[PDB]
This record gives sequence, structure tokens and C-alpha cells, in this order.
Amino acid sequence: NSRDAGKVVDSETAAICDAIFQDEETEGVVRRFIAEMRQRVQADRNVVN
Amino acid sequence: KEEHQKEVQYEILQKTIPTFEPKESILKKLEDIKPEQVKKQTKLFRIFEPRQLPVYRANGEKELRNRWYWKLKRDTLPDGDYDVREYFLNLYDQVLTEMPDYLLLKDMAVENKNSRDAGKVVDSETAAICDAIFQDEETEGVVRRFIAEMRQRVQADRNVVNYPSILHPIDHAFNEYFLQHQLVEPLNNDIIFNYIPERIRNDVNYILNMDRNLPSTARYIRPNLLQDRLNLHDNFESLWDTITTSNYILARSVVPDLKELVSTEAQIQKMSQDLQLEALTIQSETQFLTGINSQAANDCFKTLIAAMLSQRTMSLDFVTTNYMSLISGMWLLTVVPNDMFIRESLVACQLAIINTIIYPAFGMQRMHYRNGDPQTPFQIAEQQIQNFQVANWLHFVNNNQFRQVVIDGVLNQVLNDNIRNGHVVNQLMEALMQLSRQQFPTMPVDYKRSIQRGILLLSNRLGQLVDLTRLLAYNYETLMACITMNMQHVQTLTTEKLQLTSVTSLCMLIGNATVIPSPQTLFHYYNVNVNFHSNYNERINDAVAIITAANRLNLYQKKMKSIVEDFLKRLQIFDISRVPDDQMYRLRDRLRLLPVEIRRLDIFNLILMNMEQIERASDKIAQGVIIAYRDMQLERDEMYGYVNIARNLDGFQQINLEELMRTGDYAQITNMLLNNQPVALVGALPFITDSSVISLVAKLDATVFAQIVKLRKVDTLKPILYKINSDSNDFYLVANYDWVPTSTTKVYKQIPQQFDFRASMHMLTSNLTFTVYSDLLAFVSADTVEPINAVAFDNMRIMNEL
Amino acid sequence: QFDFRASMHMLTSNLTFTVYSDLLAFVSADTVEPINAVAFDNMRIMNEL
Repeated sequence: NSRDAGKVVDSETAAICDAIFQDEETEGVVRRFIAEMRQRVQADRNVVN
Repeated sequence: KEEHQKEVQYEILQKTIPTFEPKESILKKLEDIKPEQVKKQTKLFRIFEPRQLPVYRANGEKELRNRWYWKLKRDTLPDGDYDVREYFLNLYDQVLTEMPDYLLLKDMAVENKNSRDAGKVVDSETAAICDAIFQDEETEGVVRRFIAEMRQRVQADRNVVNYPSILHPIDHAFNEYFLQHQLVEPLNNDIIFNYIPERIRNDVNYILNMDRNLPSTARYIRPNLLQDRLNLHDNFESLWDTITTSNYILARSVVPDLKELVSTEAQIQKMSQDLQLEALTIQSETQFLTGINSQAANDCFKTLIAAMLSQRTMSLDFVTTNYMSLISGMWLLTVVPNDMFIRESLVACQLAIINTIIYPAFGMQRMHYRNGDPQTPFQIAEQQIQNFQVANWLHFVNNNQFRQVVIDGVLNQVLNDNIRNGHVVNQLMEALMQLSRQQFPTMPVDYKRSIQRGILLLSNRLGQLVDLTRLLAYNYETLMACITMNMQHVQTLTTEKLQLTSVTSLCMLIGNATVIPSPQTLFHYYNVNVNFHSNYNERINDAVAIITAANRLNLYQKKMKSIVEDFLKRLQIFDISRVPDDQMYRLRDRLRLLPVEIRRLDIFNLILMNMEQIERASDKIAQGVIIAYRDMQLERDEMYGYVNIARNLDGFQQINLEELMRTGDYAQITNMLLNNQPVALVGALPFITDSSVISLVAKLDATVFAQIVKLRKVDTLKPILYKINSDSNDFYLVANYDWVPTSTTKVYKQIPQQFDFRASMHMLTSNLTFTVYSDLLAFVSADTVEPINAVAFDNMRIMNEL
Repeated sequence: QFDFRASMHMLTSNLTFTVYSDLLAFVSADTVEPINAVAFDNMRIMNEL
């Protein structure tokens, strides 16, 4: 449910993200947030967030 | 065990390096790299076609005449603007997959049936238009007379031709691009003579002659021998190691096998008595004389040249007890530069020589060397030894390094020109003769004599080793000429083991048989490097094109290593389940930060100035839908009748849908639908044709939005496009009762492009009958002189001790 | 309460490094011939006939 189709760290984190995007009772700002949240790389430092 | 545990950890390292399994398999693949197999077709590029369609005059009645309009071939356009832009990218890449390199128009032209002048046209799908536009009752007389008088213009004495064509302007743009930007250049023998390297057609040992003709029609394609703009020599060490290994294995396949050498057993029988191993209490009484065979001499001769060409850093496996290996390795350290070796093993060998030969000769207490020191054992010994001979030899050695010269635009790691001629070995043998005459003040005498005689076993190979060194340097430089990619010096991860026995072989089993590469092994090697280099640049260009096109079409979804893996994979030397991740991201970075090849850019620019016009055809989607809750009036068109059509998209709060299907935030639209605020939902989406006036009266257009609130996903959105006309079964209701067809829910869509002949007839220009040769060293008759009479760069003969 | 935004953190780490347990596998080694074996005094051991 991500804009850039990125990644997250662990399967339960993804489960929670996929649980909160599907519930009718949840809000739109969180779904925007869930669309934003991606992984950032920087290879000249060999570092990932 | 310990050796298995080494194998495990060497395996841990080798599971980081993209070098294929068994190494000799690479030689199948480098040879199987074919050039850019040139392309040409027998059909023009065509995205549209004319088509004869209904029309409906105002009042909604059907006219008694169809009309010609442009419509796409093979409507397959998806829904949602992301997938549309993906479609245009998947058009771009396949255009590139079929983007030609040279065209010829005689190979596709056909006769116009209605011509009273024996005329021609370019394609079948344009003659199929010309007959229909001829027979039609609406076309004007000037067009008919023109069609009957469309005479082409062939002209062989200037080699050109001009043919008529019917084309949509976009298609004309693509085709005139392909015509005006052919990547073929004229050809003649002086180019090929000026395509061979300089210092082979100056080398007198290689006879080159021309024995074939090339007419003015002959063509070729100049490959893209442009240098490494990815810069794999800083922080791409695995990949550089892979390239290095590939060139190394290629280099083994071209060095000649040397013949007419010294008998093996003849050397063994005399070494055994020159060293007198039948008098010593050592643990090596049958182990010094192992690894002397052929299959190791020539293997070393291949290993050395291949490593110096490829810059493959190499290590040293050596048992320190065998001092003949060290005496044969000091020759190596003299002629082969020091930077070519890993520092630790080189230092080890030097330290062995110093603490086993040199200092125990000169009476010096041994050493205490910090391995963690930038200063090197020979550099100490140059200052501490008091003897001008050995000190000047070591001075040469310490300052023996490659030199970075620039030849033919490319880089070269070249030698000193005191190695190219064998002259330093005279200094070596003077130092060694001095060590022979010198005692060893503290050493056992039986072992002293053994070393003192083992040294003389090289003192007698003086002229022979001169000959060897000159031979080595000659073959090295001659094969260096047939290299394109910059030979760059880098320390590599993994490292070829060199057994010093296989030097001791070479330094004691050779004489008087000059073997140099044939001119065709040279051409094979050169074609391989050329083809690899051209493939390398022409795949970098494609990768950069797709990447830049993605970032310029806003296809943020697409992961970029799926492209890079195909880029690495098509270069047939890399394994990609093997390769790391961080290197891939650094390569992504350094690929985005490059220019773009001009053809790959021009095609893209053509697609971007037309995608907004190409997507407005394909009558299965609309470009948005307006919603406005005032009883608006359907506006008459000519293709459709009355319609809920829009063409301006103004005075309405626009809302885009690709930002909405992903970010589920329907507050800003649920608070407009429910309260009936006018909007315009923009995005490529389907529609349907509803030709029931009773549905218009029933207001079926407003029923297809109240599922967005139930099902958040905007994909099952299928608006209405009322087309009503004489063949709609309730059209009488429009035309009798004196009222106004009215609705809401206008659809945003631009009418098709009407066919005009003047703006679509064109004259396409081309050359004729030029042949496009590819393998152009076949036009070079090459030969070599006998090996017995071969001369090096200095004009003096090579292997002079005849 | 589960505040989604507040409970979201970007975890830092390296990218694609290797680890080596046995560290003396790369160091190959050899001895000198035992006759030319020397002590702290730079004078050979077992040279007394």
C-alpha cells in the first residue's frame, strides 16, 4: 500500500500497515503517511534507513 | 582440519564476486559476443491508419456520406495514467529494439495501380489508401489528377531516391528521423588501414597488404569505442575483478605456445650435481626439483603477459627453503614491475632474499622488519648495502613501475625501455657474479657452495635471459596495441597464484625459438575487445535511456535494479544472484549522472511532444470526467451526435486520481459528492457508449460514483458517454417534442484528427544499394616473417644469441 | 493509544558487509630452512661443531 512500492523492515510491521490501510474506520492522513513511508539508501556511505 | 576451513572462508569471499563458474567457460562467451547485428525492415513506422467512419449532422441525423479519419492501429492502452506512461515506455523500448540503423526504399516500394506514369509508392498500406481515395465520390479532382501524376525521382549518378508516402505527421517524424540519422559512414581501404593500431602497421615483423576492392557503395558502422564513464576503478572492486579475470582468460588464449626448448631431464641431471643434494641432512632431498616441467614454463609465460595486460594483480606461493626459486624470482622482480604484485607477498619474497642470500653474504645481522611499514625491504637494502653493483640494481627495482602513457586516446601501462631491451639483466648478472665470488662469512660451506653454484646456473643463462626478456616485452607490447579499454592499475580482491617453480622452469628451460602472435590471433583478440567495448557502451546507453525516461515520466514505482541486472546480464561475464547490493546502488547513482545518447534522446523527445496527442485517440478511455450539478445541455459534434463531451476542463476544481488511488484520502472528494460540489476527476479511465435516450432521461450517468465511498479503490470507474443518433431506437423523442437534451457529467475528450491530404502527403528521401560490411579485418591480408629473422623496436634482432 | 505517526522510526544500518570468523586463513606461512635459524643475538642457533 506504498506509493513507491518500497519496503519496510519486518513482516509484522507490514502486516500492521496492511491492516490499517484496509480498515474502513481508519483515516486518510494515515493512508497518505503509509503511501509516503519508504526506504532510503546511500551507497557512497554503505548506509540504509 | 584447517585447509577445509580456508576453503570455506575463501568461498565466503568468492560468493561476493560475480565471476562465473569454471573460468575457462568465459572464453566461450567473450568469443560468442557478436557485434550489433544491424537492423532494417520493409515497412514504415505507423501508429495511425485512415479509416472511413460515420458522421451525424447537427440535429443528430446521419449524413449520406462517411468520412476519413485517423485512428490508431492496435488499441491496447491501459487504465490509470501510470499504466499509460508505462505503455509509452514499453513502446519506446521496443522501438529501440527495432530502431533501424540503415534504410533502403527500393526494398519496400510498390506500384500505384491508378498511375498513368508507371509511378511507385513506398509501402503497401499507402497504396491501399490511394486506391480508396481514388475511387471515392467525395475526393476532389486535383487529388485524383495528382494521384495519377505522382512520379517518383530516382537518380543513381548521385545515389539518391525520393518516393511518395502518405503518413500521419508523427509517423513522418519518426521515419524522417530514421532516414536523416543513419549511423553508417562511407568506406574505403585507407580507413581500414587507419583502423588497425599504429604500432602494428609500423612494426616490420608484420606484413600487411591490401588485396581487395571497395566501391563507393560499401558501408560499415563505426563502433562506440568511448572510454569508461562509469569509472569501475574506484569502489567497484568486485566488478573490476570480474572484468580483469575475463581479460586474463582471454589473454591466455592468444599467447603462442613456445616450442624447441631445452630438454627437461638434461637440466635435472646437471642441477642435481650442481647443487649436490646427495650430501645434505635436509627435509627436501627430492622436493627442490619438482615443478620444473613444461606445462608450467609456458603456463607462466601466459600468466605473466595476461596479468600485465589485464592488470590482474597476482600473488606468490613459494616455499622459502627452495632458494633456486628465489634466485629465479629476483629476475621476475627485475623485469616484472613491483606494483603488479600484492605488497605482502612481494615484501615476503624480498625479505626472504635479504635474510637468506644478500645480508648473510655481506656479513650483516639479519633484520627486524615491521610489515606494517610503507618502506620496502629493497629500499632499506639500497641504503644499508655498501656495494655499487647490487645497490644500483635494487635502485632500478625499487623504482621499477609501470608508466601511464596515453596512446590513441586510451591509457597504457608501459615499461621503462631499459626492460624492453634486455640490459638490466647485465647488471643483475654482474651483481650475481659478485655474489658468486663472495663468501658467506657465517654459513655452512656445503650449503655455501650449493648457493654459489645455483647462482652461476643463472650467470650462464645471461644471453638466454636477455632473449627471453626481449621476447616477453615484444609480445606484451604487440598485444597491448590491440586493446581499447583503458588498462587501469587496481588491487583486486582475488588473486592468481604464481608458483615460482614455474618461473624456475622458464628461467632454466628455453632457447632460440621466437614465437609471436600470428596476425589472426591478434585480429581475434582485437575484435573481441572491440565488440566487448561497443556492447558495453551500447548497453550503458540503453540503461541510461530507460532510467532517464522513467524519471522524466514519473514512474517512481519501478525498481531500478531490475534494469541494472539485465544490463549486467547481457554482458555475458557477470553472475547476478552473486553480486552485492551497495555496488548496484553506486552504479545506479553514477548512471543517472551521465549524458544521453542522441538517438535515444531524440526518440524520447518525439514521444513526449506526442503522447498527449496519442493518448487522446484510442477510443476506449477518457481523459477525465467533469461533474457539475446543473442541468447542462449536450453539445453537438459531427462524429458523435449529441454528447456529454468536454474539451476545456475549466471552471472546475481538478482532482487527479493516481494521487488518490494510492493515498486513500477521500475526505476531499466525499465532502464534495455528498454535498454536490462541482469537480473534475482527471486520469485515464474507461467509458461506455449508452445510446438510449431513456437512460438520459433516467439519469444513469450519476449512478457510477457512489461506489468510491463504499469501495475506496478507484479502478472500477466506468463513466457514461451518451452517443445518440438516428440508429439509437428512441431518437424520435429528441427530434419531435421540442425540448433540449440535457444532462450533467460531461466527459473530457478531444475529437479525432480529420484527414487532410496536403498535411499528410510527403516525399521520403534515401540512398541506394549500399552494402554494410561488419567484419572489416577480413579485407586485410596479413602475414609475418619467419621467427628466426625478427626484429624489435630498436631495429636489432630479437633473440640475438643465434 | 496507538498513534501511528509517533510510533514510526527509521532504523539505520549498513548494507552488504561480510564477516569473517577465522582470521588467520588468509595468512599463508612458511619457515626458513632450519640450518639458518637465528635467535635474538642475530647469531645462529646450533652452529657449534
